[PDB]
Amino acid sequence: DPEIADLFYKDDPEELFIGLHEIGHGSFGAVYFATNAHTSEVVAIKKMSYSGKQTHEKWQDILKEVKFLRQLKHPNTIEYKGCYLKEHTAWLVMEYCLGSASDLLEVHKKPLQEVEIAAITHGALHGLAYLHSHALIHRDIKAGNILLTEPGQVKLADFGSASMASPANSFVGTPYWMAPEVILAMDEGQYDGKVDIWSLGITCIELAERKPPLFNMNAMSALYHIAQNDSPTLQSNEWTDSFRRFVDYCLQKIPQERPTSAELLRHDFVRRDRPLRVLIDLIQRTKDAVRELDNLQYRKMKKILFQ
Ligand SMILES: Nc1ncnc2c1ncn2[C@@H]1O[C@H](COP(=O)(O)OP(=O)(O)O)[C@@H](O)[C@H]1O
Ligand SMILES: [Mg+2]
Repeated sequence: DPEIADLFYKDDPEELFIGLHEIGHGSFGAVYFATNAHTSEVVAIKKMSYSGKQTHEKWQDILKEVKFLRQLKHPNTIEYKGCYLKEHTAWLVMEYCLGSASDLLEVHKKPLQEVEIAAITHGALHGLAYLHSHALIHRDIKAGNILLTEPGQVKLADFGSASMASPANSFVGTPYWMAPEVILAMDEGQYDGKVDIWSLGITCIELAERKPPLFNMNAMSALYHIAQNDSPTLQSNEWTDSFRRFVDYCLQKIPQERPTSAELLRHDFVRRDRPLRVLIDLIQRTKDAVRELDNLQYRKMKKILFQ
C-alpha cells in the first residue's frame, strides 16, 4: 500500500549511481561507496535483498530500517538520503563515512588510545541522548556500528535492530554486547534506552581490548554468562581511573543503577579536556597505517583510502 510505496523513490537507481566499490557486508547484501553521476556527490549505498526463502523477514527488516532512518536528524546519527527499489533489492542511501571504529581496530591491531576512546564515546553519547529523548533505542551499539566521517565526526549507524518505542521487549542485539535485562526479558519483559548504555560500556572494552568480553564462547554460552555472572571490567590497570569508573557505571547490571545517556554526558571521562585534533589525528594515523599494510591486509582495508 501507499504506506509502503511512500518509503521509496520511484526512479531507477542503477543509472543514478556510478563507481560502486564494496565497503561492508551483512546478511542482507553489501554496502558500497558510490558517486551520483549528476551531482558528483559521494554516498554510501546499503543494498538489501529480499529475494528467496527469507523474503518475508528480509522485507520486514528493510521496512523497519527505512522507517527508522526516516525519522532521524542529528549530527551524530548517520545522515539518511532516502531509499530506492529495484529487482528485490532496496538501495538505502546514506552519507559516506571513512570506516567504523572496528575498522580502526583492525587496521592497527591494537587498542585505541584512551583519548580516542573518549572522543568516540562522547560523540556516540550525543547520538544516544538524542535517540532516547525521542523514545527510540538503537539496540546494536558496537564498534562496527559507530562510524567516522573522513573529517572526524562520529556517526551512529546500523539501525537494523532499533526500536521505535521505549520501553521495548524484543530479544534483539548482538549477543556479546547485549544488556542483561534484554536477555532476562525473553521477548516479553521490558527494557529501555539504558540497554544502549550497557552496550556502550561493552564497546568501550572492545576499543580498549580489541574484542568484547566472552568472545571465546558461542552466543548461547555468552547470553547465559551475561545474565548469570558479574559484569565485566577493563583488564588493564594502565587505564585512567576516570575511564575505569566510566565503564563500571555503564556495566551496572541493574538498569535502575545504570546512568542514562543524558547523565553519562556529564561524566568526567567524556567531560575531561582532550586535544582538539584527537579524531583528525586518529584518521590520519589510520590512513598512514593502511598505506603500510601488506597486500593481505590492504585488500581488506583499502576502503580507508577511497577519498
Ligand atoms: N554510511 C556508511 N558509510 C561507510 N561505511 C558504511 C556505512 N554504512 C555501513 N558501512 C560499512 O558497512 C558495514 C555494515 O553496514 P551495517 O549497516 O552495519 O550493516 P549490518 O546491518 O548488516 O551490520 C559497517 O560496519 C561499515 O563498515
Ligand atoms: Mg552493523
